[PDB]
Amino acid sequence: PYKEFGATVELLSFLPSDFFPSVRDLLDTAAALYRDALESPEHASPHHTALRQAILCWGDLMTLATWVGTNVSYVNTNVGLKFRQLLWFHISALTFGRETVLEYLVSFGVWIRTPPAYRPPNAPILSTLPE
Amino acid sequence: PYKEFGATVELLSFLPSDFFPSVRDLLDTAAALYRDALESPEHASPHHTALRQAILCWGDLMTLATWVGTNLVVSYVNTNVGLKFRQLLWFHISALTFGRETVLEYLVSFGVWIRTPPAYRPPNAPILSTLPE
Amino acid sequence: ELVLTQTPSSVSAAVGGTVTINCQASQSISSRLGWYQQKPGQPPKLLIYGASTLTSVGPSRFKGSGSGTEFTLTISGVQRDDAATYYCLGSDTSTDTAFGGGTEVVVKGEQLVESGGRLVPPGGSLTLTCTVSGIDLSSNAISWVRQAPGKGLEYIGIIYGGSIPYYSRWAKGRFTISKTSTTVALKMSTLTASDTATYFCARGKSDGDGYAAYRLDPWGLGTLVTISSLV
Amino acid sequence: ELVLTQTPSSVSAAVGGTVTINCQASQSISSRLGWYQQKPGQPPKLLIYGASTLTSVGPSRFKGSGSGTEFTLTISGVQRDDAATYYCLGSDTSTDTAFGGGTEVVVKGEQLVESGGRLVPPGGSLTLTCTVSGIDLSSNAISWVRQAPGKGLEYIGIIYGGSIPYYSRWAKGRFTISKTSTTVALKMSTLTASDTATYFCARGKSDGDGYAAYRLDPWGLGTLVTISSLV
Repeated sequence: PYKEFGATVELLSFLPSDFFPSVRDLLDTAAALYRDALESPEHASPHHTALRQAILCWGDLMTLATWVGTNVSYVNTNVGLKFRQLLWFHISALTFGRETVLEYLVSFGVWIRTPPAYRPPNAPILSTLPE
Repeated sequence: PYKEFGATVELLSFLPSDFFPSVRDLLDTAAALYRDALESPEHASPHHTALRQAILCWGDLMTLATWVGTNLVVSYVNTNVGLKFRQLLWFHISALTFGRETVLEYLVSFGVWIRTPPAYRPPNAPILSTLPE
Repeated sequence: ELVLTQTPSSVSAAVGGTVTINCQASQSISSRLGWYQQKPGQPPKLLIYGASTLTSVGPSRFKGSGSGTEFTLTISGVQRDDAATYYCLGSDTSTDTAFGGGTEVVVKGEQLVESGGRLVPPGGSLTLTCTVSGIDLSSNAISWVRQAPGKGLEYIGIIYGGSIPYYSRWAKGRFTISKTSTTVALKMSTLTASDTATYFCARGKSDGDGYAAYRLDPWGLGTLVTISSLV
Repeated sequence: ELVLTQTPSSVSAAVGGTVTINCQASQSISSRLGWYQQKPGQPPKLLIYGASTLTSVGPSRFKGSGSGTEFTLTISGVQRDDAATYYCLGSDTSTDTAFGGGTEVVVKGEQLVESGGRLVPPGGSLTLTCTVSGIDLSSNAISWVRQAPGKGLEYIGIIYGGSIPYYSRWAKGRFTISKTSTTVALKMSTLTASDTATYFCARGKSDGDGYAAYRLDPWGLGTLVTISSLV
């Protein structure tokens, strides 16, 4: 079980469950990149093929999610929203860059463990990179 | 799910079930392959990294499988039917050790052999022999 | 692509009567509809979210219901206060997210600052600012909606806490949403007269699985953009 | 890692009496155990596999039991025929696989040619050829087992139809398994006198999940490798 790149699960388990769009939304965010980036400019960089890892997976997972149509206690675990973080980590790291993404995760992880009296009322915002 | 490497589902889905080791065996082999190349002498391969597509994703898969059985409540049918990984972890490991060339030509040979009627074909299917002396 | 077909076109009702507004979406949107009240001159108010669950104001005489396709909003005890134009904002995804056509029911008997809107001649560009106060932009979405004079609400886009924007199909590439330290910027390129409207931003609150596009509260007062060929 | 500790080390029983054999594992290996009979000077034989399932010839007076850790073989009443040394071969993975120590019952009252076994000096190398016939090397596994003179059975390695070899942790980095169209060859490096033994190859039959290391039948005759500096 791993994340290399410079982060750990212990970092991503700080960002709240509303920091992330849904699974399918992020699938649209990837279809606007792997389609508009990976083969459009020729760059093979690790975050695109890492997307394809996870994107494929969630495919070979929700394949099971439709294969539970063979049952009727089907409470199928959507705790696989641990992909939403994963899919975010690459997507953001392929727009802002792994530099700014890991830096953001470190500062946010620092701000969460800071008692609220000594910190700004709002966690760090990840600002977009402009035109 | 295979195509970027030159085969299709058909070519792997001909080989008989007992042609492949167990999932855990193949995870041992893979975890030893990423140990000796993409670990120290990085420069890995497409098959090195795809191997982790199977290793990690599987971990996330028996992840679900093990927290079932804690729900025997009614219908507990877990899918250890994904040997799609057994093939997959084979397809990248063999193509890493034998070469993509050798594996693709081997499973083309086997496909031919299996749809040759059991009259005009040799008694035993072509064997994928290891790297010679 | 999503249509929310909302009927009827207008309800003529009296005091004490029961008023029903139906919204039929085009896809399976799950429980992700929302029900909105717009009084003239005011921003949109959230009545119901999640197709049933009421917000912290809406009176118990309002009731929402339905799921997946059929969604129906009912008023048991309607008074004169409830006479206004109601809209269903359904969300399939953050891209297919669509307002309803609207229904004006007529009966007888949280700091967000939109700015930057101005007059621009056709073909130019304009950048709207939502200055957000009191809201965590790391935990909440900011959606942009517009309304033309005498027209309904038109979902432009949204941006999540992950600083990831989403735009509907008509707005694609012509609009781009940005997020900064204190603000959310809606940039609008190749400006036509189809875009002259009043633009609101709102705070989306995420679903358990991360769909914020259909629950938009609170709303700002808007900013006006008008385009004509003059100078 | 798996070690299988087998008690009682020897039974001396009489005709019509019962003989009881025990095997305790290092992990729960599930049903991946097998029970093997070796009569003196012959090759071993497969009696039971999968903790229960009886093979072809085995008479119903032979029965296995248990799963996980505790495994128990019982001969309900014992004839002169059944007097031999009995082993349990369990397989955690095709890497961690081992025989018990052996327990000799004393009672009162399609084919494989090994080759290449010879006299080799210490530190030298050697190559054995398992010439397999009547078997499909693409559907079946060939495993290498060895036994020292007057000692127990020790699992070396296995090779599947997918041509992926597997070795035991004691063996690794010396013994390598290779395959040709008609044969399965065992290469042995830096041979130390601890390895003078009889090498057998046996066809493993895989279960639905592809574990062949516990079910070994048929068996070769074996070949003697003698390590002495007199070479």
